[PDB]
Amino acid sequence: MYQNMLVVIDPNQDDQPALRRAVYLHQRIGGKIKAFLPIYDFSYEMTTLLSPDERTAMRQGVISQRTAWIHEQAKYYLNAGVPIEIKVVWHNRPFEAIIQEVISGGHDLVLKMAHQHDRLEAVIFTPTDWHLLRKCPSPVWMVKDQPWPEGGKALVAVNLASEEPYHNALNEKLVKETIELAEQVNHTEVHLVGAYPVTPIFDPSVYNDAIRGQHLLAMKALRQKFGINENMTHVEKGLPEEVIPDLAEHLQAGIVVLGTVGFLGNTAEQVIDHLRCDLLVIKPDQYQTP
Amino acid sequence: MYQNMLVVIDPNQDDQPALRRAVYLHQRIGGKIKAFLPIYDFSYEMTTLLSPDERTAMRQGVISQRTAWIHEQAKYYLNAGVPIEIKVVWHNRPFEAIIQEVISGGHDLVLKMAHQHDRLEAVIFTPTDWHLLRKCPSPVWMVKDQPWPEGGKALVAVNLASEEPYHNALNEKLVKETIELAEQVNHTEVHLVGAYPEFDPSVYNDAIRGQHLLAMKALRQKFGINENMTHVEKGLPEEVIPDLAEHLQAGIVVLGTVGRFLGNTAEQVIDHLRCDLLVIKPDQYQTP
Ligand SMILES: CCCCCCCCCCCC(=O)CC(=O)O
Ligand SMILES: CCCCCCCCCCCC(=O)CC(=O)O
Repeated sequence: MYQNMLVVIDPNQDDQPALRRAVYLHQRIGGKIKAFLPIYDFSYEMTTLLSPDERTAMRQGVISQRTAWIHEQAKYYLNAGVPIEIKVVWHNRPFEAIIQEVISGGHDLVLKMAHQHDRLEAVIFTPTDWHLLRKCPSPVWMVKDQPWPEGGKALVAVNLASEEPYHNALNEKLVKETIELAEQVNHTEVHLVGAYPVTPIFDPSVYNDAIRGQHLLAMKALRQKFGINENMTHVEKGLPEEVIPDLAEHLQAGIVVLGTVGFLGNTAEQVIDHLRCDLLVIKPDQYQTP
Repeated sequence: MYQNMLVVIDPNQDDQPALRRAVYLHQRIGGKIKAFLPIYDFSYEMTTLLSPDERTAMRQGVISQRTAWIHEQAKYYLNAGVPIEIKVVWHNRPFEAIIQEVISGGHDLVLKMAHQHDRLEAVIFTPTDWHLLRKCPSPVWMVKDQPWPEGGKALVAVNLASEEPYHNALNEKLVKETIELAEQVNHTEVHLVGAYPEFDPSVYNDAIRGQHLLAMKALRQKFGINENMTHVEKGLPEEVIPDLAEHLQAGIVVLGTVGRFLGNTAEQVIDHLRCDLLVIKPDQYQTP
């Protein structure tokens, strides 16, 4: 139950909110913590300049000092007694190194930091962030560099819509892995959100209350196995890429759980891009990464 | 020579800065314009139950609705006589649909819109923007939704540092395709930037920088540019290029990338910039 965390280190700043969040989690749930950082310098392939002696001496010469850096930035935690393993890998293509360390390693979680400049604008993602969000097999927890709202709320977005049988397991996993988590922190404020589209321009009006006929019910099929009753479940219409973020904001939600199976969701990509809170994509298992 | 433009329509707002820029270009360079927009609706995803017929009907009604919508936003350009071609394709994964239309129609340039709130802040890119920036065989012009700097300035970033001759071919492609274009549009000023990063480092630094001044002076005088507009700095390009670009009054920056997708080396350069972007594939570059 989330007890082997992989923390992605940002080499461009000193504060690592991913690490801090990992520690906060460790204080409530426990597990391992691995400060990971793929590093690289352009100096290593200019072969016309440095023979292998100089270039590899410098290759290890970066790794050592940046490992020292991560130590100097995890020092208070280490001295306080937090079991943090530090590992700096020499790698081009960062996201690749991260995913490989996830698979070889044995990880429950990946915690990376995302930026937010202004209070009510969306969080800023990098290509690396996106690669992880669609290729990383482990549940990815994107942690924004902004403090958690004092009213803690977890939000679960469900693909209620499609009657397909692989979206059902993912739903129940999303909820279950959220309930086993919220209980263990806590707060334990778990909301359930569905989003369905009403088709606007044979009578169209039947399709509408049919779409909603399934949605209200399917949403509630989750709930009575999972005991989340009506008060914090939401079924609204409009576009998911707008329905769930503003909802998350009016709700004062600090995190949202997302599910993707397989670009991987332009339906969900647009959802992510206009988000202003923490993100937890749980790719369901039973999936293999390229 | 960019005379068959593909304009990506943002379906979440009404103003299309990509279209506006495309027209602006059309007035000085000429060519065609194709207003493109990939769309998809969840109803088509509902296998049950809409009988295949009405599902195609609602498909047709969404396509029709967006054709009317895009028509209604370019009419001031259309009635005035701008050859704007509208084509709405039905696709769930937009970047795929865009690249397919690029290769199928053979387009010279793709103009898409990126947001920027604030000055001295970075530009915001979408997943679609990133797929296009690394898989689109044609030059991609990301146009921010902010007015062009009143002092027009163009900047070209080259991988001078690493010696291999296809990065050289790509370099001069960048250069030629930037000046021959600025020349025909607004006579803007095209700058060129390099970035550079027994035991003894002190020799290594001045060996690399000795190299950069080499290659920069090798490039510049084939293109008849002045040393007054060549710049070579040390530090990381992902930090070097934006500070210069803002200090230089740059409105756009031309980038050179080869697939084997785009390295993190330049990806970081892209995420941190605050002006228009023009990514150029070496050609031919083959999209999967
Ligand atoms: C589905 C997620 C349910 C658990 C949410 C985790 C709560 C995190 C609280 C963060 C508190 C902080 O602001 C960190 C700190 O003070 O160092
Ligand atoms: C490499 C590209 C260099 C060519 C310069 C392009 C100039 C475009 C300036 C846009 C002028 C406007 O401000 C008109 C508008 O509102 O779109």
